Amino acid sequence: KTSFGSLKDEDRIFTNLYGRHDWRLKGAQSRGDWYKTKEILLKGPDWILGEVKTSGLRGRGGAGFPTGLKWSFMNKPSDGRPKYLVVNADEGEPGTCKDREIIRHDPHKLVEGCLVGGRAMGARAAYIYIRGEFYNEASNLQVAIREAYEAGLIGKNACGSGYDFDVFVVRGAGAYICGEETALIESIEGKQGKPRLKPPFPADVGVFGCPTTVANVETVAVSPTICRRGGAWFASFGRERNSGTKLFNISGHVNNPCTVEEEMSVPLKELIEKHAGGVTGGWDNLLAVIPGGSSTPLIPKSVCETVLMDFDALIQAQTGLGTAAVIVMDRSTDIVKAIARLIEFYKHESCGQCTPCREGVDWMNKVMARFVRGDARPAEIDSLWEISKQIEGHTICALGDGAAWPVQGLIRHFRPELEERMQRFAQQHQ
Amino acid sequence: VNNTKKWKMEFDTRERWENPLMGWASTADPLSNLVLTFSTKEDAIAFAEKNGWSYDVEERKVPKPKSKSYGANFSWNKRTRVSTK
Amino acid sequence: ALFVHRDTPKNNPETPFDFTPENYKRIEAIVKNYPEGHKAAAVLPVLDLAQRQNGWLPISAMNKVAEILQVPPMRVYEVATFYTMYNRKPVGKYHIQVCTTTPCMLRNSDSILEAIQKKLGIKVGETTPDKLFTLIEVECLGACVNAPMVQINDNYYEDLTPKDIEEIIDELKAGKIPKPGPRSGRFSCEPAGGLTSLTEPPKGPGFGVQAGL
Ligand SMILES: NC(=O)C1=CN([C@@H]2O[C@H](COP(=O)(O)OP(=O)(O)OC[C@H]3O[C@@H](n4cnc5c(N)ncnc54)[C@H](O)[C@@H]3O)[C@@H](O)[C@H]2O)C=CC1
Ligand SMILES: Cc1cc2nc3c(=O)[nH]c(=O)nc-3n(C[C@H](O)[C@H](O)[C@H](O)COP(=O)(O)O)c2cc1C
Ligand code: SF4
Ligand code: FES
Repeated sequence: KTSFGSLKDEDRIFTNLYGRHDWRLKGAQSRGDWYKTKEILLKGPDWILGEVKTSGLRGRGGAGFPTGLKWSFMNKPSDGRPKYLVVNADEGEPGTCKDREIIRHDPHKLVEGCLVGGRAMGARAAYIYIRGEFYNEASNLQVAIREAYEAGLIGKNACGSGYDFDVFVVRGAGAYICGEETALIESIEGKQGKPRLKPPFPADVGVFGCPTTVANVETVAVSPTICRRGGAWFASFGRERNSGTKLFNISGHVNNPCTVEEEMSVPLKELIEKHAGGVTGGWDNLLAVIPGGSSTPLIPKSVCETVLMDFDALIQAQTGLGTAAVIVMDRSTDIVKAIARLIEFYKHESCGQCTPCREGVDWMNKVMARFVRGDARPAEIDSLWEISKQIEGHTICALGDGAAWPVQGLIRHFRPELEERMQRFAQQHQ
Repeated sequence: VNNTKKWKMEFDTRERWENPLMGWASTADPLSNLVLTFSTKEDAIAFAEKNGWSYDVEERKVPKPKSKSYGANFSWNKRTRVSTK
Repeated sequence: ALFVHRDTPKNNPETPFDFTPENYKRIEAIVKNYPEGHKAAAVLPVLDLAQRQNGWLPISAMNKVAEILQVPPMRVYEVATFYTMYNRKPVGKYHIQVCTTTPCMLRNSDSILEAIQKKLGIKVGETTPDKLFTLIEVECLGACVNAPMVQINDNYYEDLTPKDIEEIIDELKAGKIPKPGPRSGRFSCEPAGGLTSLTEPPKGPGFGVQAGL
């Protein structure tokens, strides 16, 4: 296939994405969920890991690590310690609200994904670290887990396979940094959500000291559909090394902000004008698109005309795919006010552990707050660039990178607008 | 640790007393500020024996190599878990 | 907004806090979710339970969570001051949380923040004199396609106009509890002018299942 997009409704993983069907167990089993789960479990860990490696599933959390390669880090003998699958249901990214829709509307798909994935990785239980702000979704998920226990689908002799597997839900308490997998581990362990250093990776030392795989809600929930439909079905969508389907959250300055499941390498312009009704005021009213939530660099209108919405074509467009959360910004936007608000978010959501983020993200927020007013000089733009290059790569987790990249995208694509802002400040205040 | 690299020869501290006029530290010891620097211990011993100085040597106290592990802060069953970070 | 504690007469280690016995059974069920020997992993739920029984956290809820989990009290103080939900001051009975990040600021959450301010007569951080409404300004609540939106105590009120949040505040003052949903026409997250996808009926069990399973 050469052009991508226009996904059919029969080829959807997240049926009942919109809350239009029964999310409970009798509705979920009537939509293909929990069907032949025992036959998936009995074929061993190696078969399930091979079906995930065949499918080409990458990490839907946003970094895009190969999911089968990541989950095969647990295919190793027991050293006395138990093993844990941990579902990352935090979703603190601005723009991103897809995991809320999975937990709220397809919860049994997440529970079956916990069972199948923890069977693949030999795990003992599933700790679903859900966001603390998602209370109704957490009780929603707990109702589904009660329905899964009472049907014998999980717990003692899960689905009649002789495999014991629990599913726990831990609520967060209001920290974006607790979506980072090691800080999420530290938050489950009852401490401040500060990220660990790597190595040890969580497959070696994870939650409680155990072998542990943290994986996103989407990359876990699509795994029983990969096991039932086959890995080649999932690899038959999107470009090569960009396989599958993907949830997209188009918000901001579009006519109909919405969540949509779409084929992987869909064009951005087609996605916006097909599922969201296009940019408000027309496509010529488009100023910028933050393609994948707040951490990715923005791209202007001259990149959004031709770009594909997968990992590799956005890396080649000097941005990232991230969480596939499309924030659309029209010509009426003070883009410096939006990016400075985004940097303000990253200094409010920063755990204070290491030096470059703790100091430099606040220092970038002060510089961006002066750039909104134009209370600066153009030699501070390049300086700000250097500050971002001192935060990027030198921090413990990638929130320093995710704070550096909006600054770098704004400078790289809108340096003249910053310079005219500052020179008009200078000529109206002197 | 750059000040712990070379051997040093000092002398026994003699009396310091108070100046009656100003309150300064008066001394009568000519060798009170004499600190000599040597690459090895035996050069220092040879320079002391060459000058007729009764010496005493303290051996170099080197720090022993510790076993450092970051994941040991997050153990399953050991007491070396950190309670915070 | 501070991160050191000073003993007021209403916030001290002699302030009366204690769990109800049904909350003690809830704490037992919480601590049974974690391995034997990692009871400190129950700091974040139980302390949040102390915020649900009491409304806020004095420094007797923190010391009680420290005592019943056999953890040092500083390890509960760190959790209480790290995570933004734990109210270390008493808030109003309805805790209005306006999201003002970029996907909601682009869809005019400023007008709704102004509407709540000019309605309640307060500003951000202040509590109304009847102690019913506390207005603060929070980061991304994770409902970005339903922007603009607020959170009140469990609930997301989404796709709001200033009239809609005025009406929600009017019926919160009247005692009723509103419906946590988008105040526009749509239901959860669909496109607002009809479904662009998932119009066909879902297939059901057995569809597309590979051979050898
Ligand atoms: N979904 C959301 O709400 C948010 C998502 N993000 C995304 O998070 C991304 C950053 O995530 P990170 O995990 O920090 O990036 P990445 O460097 O670490 O790693 C991604 C995954 O691969 C695994 N991995 C990579 N190399 C490995 C190795 N050698 N051995 C074992 N495991 C290995 C890691 O355990 C991790 O789970 C950003 O690009 C952003 O798009 C950021 C903020 C919020
Ligand atoms: C600051 C920060 C916040 C993150 N928040 C989340 C999150 O909320 N949800 C998520 O699934 N991944 C989040 N991630 C990505 C995780 O580190 C991790 O890659 C992912 O949760 C699990 O891997 P996966 O993508 O294969 O599922 C975050 C990363 C960083 C650096
Ligand atoms: S860079 Fe920021 S988010 Fe990461 S460990 Fe340091 S303080 Fe935490
Ligand atoms: S930006 Fe307001 S909910 Fe995500």
